[PDB]
Amino acid sequence: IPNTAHFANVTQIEDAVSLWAKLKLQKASERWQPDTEEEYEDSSGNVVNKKTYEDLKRQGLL
Amino acid sequence: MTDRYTIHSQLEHLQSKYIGTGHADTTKWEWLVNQHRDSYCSYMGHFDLLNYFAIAENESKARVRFNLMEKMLQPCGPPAD
Amino acid sequence: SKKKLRRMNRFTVAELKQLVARPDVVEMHDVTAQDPKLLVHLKATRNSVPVPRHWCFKRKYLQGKRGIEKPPFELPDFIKRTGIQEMREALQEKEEQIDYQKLHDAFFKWQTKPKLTIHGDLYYEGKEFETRLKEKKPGDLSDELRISLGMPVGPNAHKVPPPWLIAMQRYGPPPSYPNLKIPGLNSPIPESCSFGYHAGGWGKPPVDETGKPLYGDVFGTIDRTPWGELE
Amino acid sequence: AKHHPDLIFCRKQAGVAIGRLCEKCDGKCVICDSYVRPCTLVRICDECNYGSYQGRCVICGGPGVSDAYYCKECTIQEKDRDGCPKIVNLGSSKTDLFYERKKYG
Amino acid sequence: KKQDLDDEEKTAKFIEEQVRRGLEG
Amino acid sequence: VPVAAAMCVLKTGFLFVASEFGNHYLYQIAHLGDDDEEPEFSSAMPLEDTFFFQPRPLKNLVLVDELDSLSPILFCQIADLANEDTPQLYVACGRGPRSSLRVLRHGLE
Amino acid sequence: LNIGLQNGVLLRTVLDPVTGDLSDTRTGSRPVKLFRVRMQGQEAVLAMSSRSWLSYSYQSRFHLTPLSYETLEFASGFASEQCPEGIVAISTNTLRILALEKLGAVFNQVAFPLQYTPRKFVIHPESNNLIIIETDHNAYTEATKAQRKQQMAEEMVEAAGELAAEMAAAFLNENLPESIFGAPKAGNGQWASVIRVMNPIQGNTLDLVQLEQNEAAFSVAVCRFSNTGEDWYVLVGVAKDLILNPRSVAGGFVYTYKLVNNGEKLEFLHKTPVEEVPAAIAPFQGRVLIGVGKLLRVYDLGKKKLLRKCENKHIANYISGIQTIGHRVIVSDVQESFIWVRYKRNENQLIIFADDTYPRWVTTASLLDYDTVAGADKFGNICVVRLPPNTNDEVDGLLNGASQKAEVIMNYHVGETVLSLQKTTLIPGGSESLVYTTLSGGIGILVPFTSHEDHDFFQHVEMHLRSEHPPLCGRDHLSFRSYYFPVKNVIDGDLCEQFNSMEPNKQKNVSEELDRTPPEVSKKLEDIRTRYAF
Amino acid sequence: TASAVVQHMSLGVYGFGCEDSLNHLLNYVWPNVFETSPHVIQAVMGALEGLRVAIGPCRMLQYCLQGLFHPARKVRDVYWKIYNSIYIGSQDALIAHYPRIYNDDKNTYIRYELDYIL
Ligand SMILES: [Zn+2]
Ligand SMILES: [Zn+2]
Ligand SMILES: [Zn+2]
Repeated sequence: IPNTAHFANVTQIEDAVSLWAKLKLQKASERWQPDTEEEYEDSSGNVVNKKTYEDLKRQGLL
Repeated sequence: MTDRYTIHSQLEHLQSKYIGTGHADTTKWEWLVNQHRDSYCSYMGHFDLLNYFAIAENESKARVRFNLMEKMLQPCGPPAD
Repeated sequence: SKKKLRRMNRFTVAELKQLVARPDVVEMHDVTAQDPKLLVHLKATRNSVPVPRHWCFKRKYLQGKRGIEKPPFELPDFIKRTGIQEMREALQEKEEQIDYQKLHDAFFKWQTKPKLTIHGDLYYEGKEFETRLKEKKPGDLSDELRISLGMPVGPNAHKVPPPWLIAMQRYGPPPSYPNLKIPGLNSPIPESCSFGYHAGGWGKPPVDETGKPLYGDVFGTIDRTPWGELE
Repeated sequence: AKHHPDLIFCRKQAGVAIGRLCEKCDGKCVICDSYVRPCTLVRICDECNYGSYQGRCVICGGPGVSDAYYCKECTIQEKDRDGCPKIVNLGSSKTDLFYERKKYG
Repeated sequence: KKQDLDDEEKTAKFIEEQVRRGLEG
Repeated sequence: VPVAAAMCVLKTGFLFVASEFGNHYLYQIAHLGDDDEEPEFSSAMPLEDTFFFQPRPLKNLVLVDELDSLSPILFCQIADLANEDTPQLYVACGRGPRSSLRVLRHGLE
Repeated sequence: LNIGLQNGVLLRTVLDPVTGDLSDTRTGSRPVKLFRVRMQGQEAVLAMSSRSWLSYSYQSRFHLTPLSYETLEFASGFASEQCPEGIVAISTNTLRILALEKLGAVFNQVAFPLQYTPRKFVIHPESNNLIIIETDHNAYTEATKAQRKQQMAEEMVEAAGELAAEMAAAFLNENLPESIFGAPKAGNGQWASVIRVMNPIQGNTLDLVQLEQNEAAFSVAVCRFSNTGEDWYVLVGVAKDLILNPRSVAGGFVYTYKLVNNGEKLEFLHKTPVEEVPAAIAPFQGRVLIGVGKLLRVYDLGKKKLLRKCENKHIANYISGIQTIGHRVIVSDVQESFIWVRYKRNENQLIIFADDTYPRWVTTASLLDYDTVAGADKFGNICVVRLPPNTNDEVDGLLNGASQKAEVIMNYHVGETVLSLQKTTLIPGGSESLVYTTLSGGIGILVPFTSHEDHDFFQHVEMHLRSEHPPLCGRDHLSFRSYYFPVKNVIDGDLCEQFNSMEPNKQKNVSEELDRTPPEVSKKLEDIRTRYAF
Repeated sequence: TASAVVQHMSLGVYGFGCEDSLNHLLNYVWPNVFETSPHVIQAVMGALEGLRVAIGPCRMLQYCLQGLFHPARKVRDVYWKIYNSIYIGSQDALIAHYPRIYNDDKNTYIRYELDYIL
């Protein structure tokens, strides 16, 4: 766990690990995963994650 | 003791003289409700915010004024205790 | 019993950080409020200004500051241009044993504003000696740092080699700071600088065996007018 | 006034009767207790102008000699809207000085 | 007086410009 | 008549109706509106239902005049959409069925 | 005396044994001939150079207003029983007996009717037509109204009574024009919207689209996606099941239309659902920014449905409008303020880099230049906010806001909600000004000074007038203009231009306080209006 | 004595656009707000209401928020005294300035009429 101002007044190990779960999830949401969320144009006329699109792109065909 | 009760009398009297001031034990509920009620009197005042709501909804300014003054009674739900 | 009832329902600092959307904002004392939730929400709003730090300090405010000696107040330089320092010294010294156009120009023609803190800058004991930090910027330098290095200060500092630019070009820049660009190392030598080994050289451009730079680019390979301005 | 915190004002509804000050006190604002820039006139509560008190120095209690005004500040922050500023307590100062007088001479 | 002269010149500028624009018109 | 923020019935049988939005109006009263077939409701007639009635175009007034007004002004854009070189204002304004898009210019009609 | 040259300019002057004072304007490069008529209770002058200019001291003020009519060779006054007051005017091979309308009301107008409250409208730049979206909460779209009408007629017949007496078809024929009999309309959550392409010269509605019942339209933009060709497209945000006062939605959609037939026909492409009411849309470097709810997305046009090319989810409350200069983007949200935002392209991010230090319920905004934005407010104010000089455009907290904040350099309480701010020039060759209109119907302008001399002068005019001619109702003018945030860097034109109507002795008090004469001062007032505006 | 100065200065500069420096002087003045000797506490309060008319109440409100509900009671006393002295003046201007406060289960604390979007 990074020692940051969010953990001020946390003395118990269980509280630090837990608080960590919620904080990790929140920064998870605010951060934007481009590849995980971007929408790419299937040439027929479909939409799929940019990561899958580039993978398949090379992936013999796409 | 003396401080607490003289400041308590001064705050109760200043408040009964000005509706909406506060004192060191004002609760979230009274704060928020006085703050609504003032918003309401001020919408009915400024001739214009009235026009804004009466166009956003599609009511007429008399009906809008009436609903505001209806709500000014208990605007933030029923009290807390 | 009622005080104890509120105490019994009182939250831990961990619980108050937990439910609350922002947990840092939460101080050890906020748990003692009537409403933990409203107080943390009010400390978690933008542009608000936190309560001054010395509310709990058992000692007094600037009474605690006390003991060291302080130099007398230093006049704004434009008042100092008048020299009223010298006139006061001469009259005072004679007793101890000024024209008016300069004063009017000093107040209007050449008076300029100081440096002032924006909203949220509270004063606290030590803020005048607080060390300005966080400046992770490699480009910013000093004149005391340049001189105490023996490196030139002023407008030639850019062509005055920082002694660790040669170690930047030798081990890479400081590895904790990949984002560090060094002029003449990852950006071109500044204007009129010259790479070289003579007193004042910029070393040799960091280079691979095909002719591309291993760090940055050692050679350097809208309508911003305001709207309504006076004339 | 701002100088003896033990003093009180009438604080009822203002009226139409103007307020007057003794020659002794004259020249000042009633509240900001300065001496400058008189802007607007004082008005006093109906009671505080009833009876013998027609024309009395609001502060000193004595004879009316001139009009009582409001400083530019007090009228800018609108402290001039609190009704009669008539001071309905005499205050310790006048009493004690008179008493020591009667003692001495 | 200099300010008077100045604004006289300002107006002359205005008229000249607007009339030369009319001239292209 | 479109909803009013204040009517005022003069002498001389006029009636100035200041619609709260849009144009104003000035009517005059040509029938005091009695003795016809319009059924009159009352305090006294019982029902237990509400009496009904049926709207109809004007009979007892006549529209003498009509004052122009802009209020409200929900959008405005200054532009040159005709040949001319002075830009007009395209002010889309109104409320509900009486709304309009107005074009304004400097000038007198 | 009035002086007309033959290069279109004209002079006024007051008459004495000598010509004492002067002031002159332009009236067209063709020779300026002057004529006399009496009008609306005053004699006043005509003048034609290339259009007709009626000059009259409007209750003691020269207003010189053009007319709306064709050029002239000659004319003169005229009165009749047929035309009780007007003009004989001989003109391009024509004679005309004319009459002049309301001699107030600086502006003309002409009105084309609509159906709903028109929330927004944009101009198609090629064809010069308007795309207007109209909406109404608490109403009925045309479909549902006709259906429900006939349906009520169906439950009329079931009365089972003499069956014979049929008001059914009578009713169903009866439609009172809603424009005059009210909007036969109600419901609490029930919206109804409409899109219309409308030509601005003649009132004809070139085209019309009627959305479903509970669909409302909130924002529209006219762009040209870079990937496809030169086809223009129309995007129309849309909310679905808005409830106003509690607040909750089903969700949004973004209708897309092809704008074919040189700009005269909308035709559908596809509608892409979206997870809140997209409240404002803007074109931006070939792709369209869309602020939905609290998030700010960069979208790009696919042929199935709109696609998402980038995003940001830090924006505070709810996004009310968005503006973009070439590189960076001024989001403007409903409570917090303007929020600047930078679009790092290659790395494909939107980064928040600086924003305002006040809370300010922005309604509309407008970009003066790179640094500064001028924003209205919903309570009535106008603020102008500029980024301080040294800021770093490009980064990757502070007071819970972003790292560097934006200073405020003008505050002013107009008086009425300001719903549309825009910077432009009205007269030809007259200097750029900032035109606002309001929700009561007023149209005002703000005007930048150029010279400290004049700025200080007007400052002293108004400062003295303030105290020597206080408002009627007893308000204190400085306070009034400083209702919400204290006034800063603005001079009030309607205090100053009341000098002309004060009483002459007091006119003199002031005029001497600046050591000028009432005529001098009055002319110096009439400049700024003369040269910036009407 | 420094606090008296700021009072009068801000009352004189009312309306002229010199607010940045008044704001900076307010930042130094604010911390004395916890004090005891009546002459200084009363000079400070005077200064604060002067600064109210010269900065606006949006500013004083931002300064006065975090302690309206502090756990202490000496501070809550001081802060509610200041916040009253504001609210009495300019209780109308304060309408467009209150922060947005999230509603809980059994009440409704948000004013929605203010974001009726047009
Ligand atoms: Zn005073
Ligand atoms: Zn009294
Ligand atoms: Zn006296």
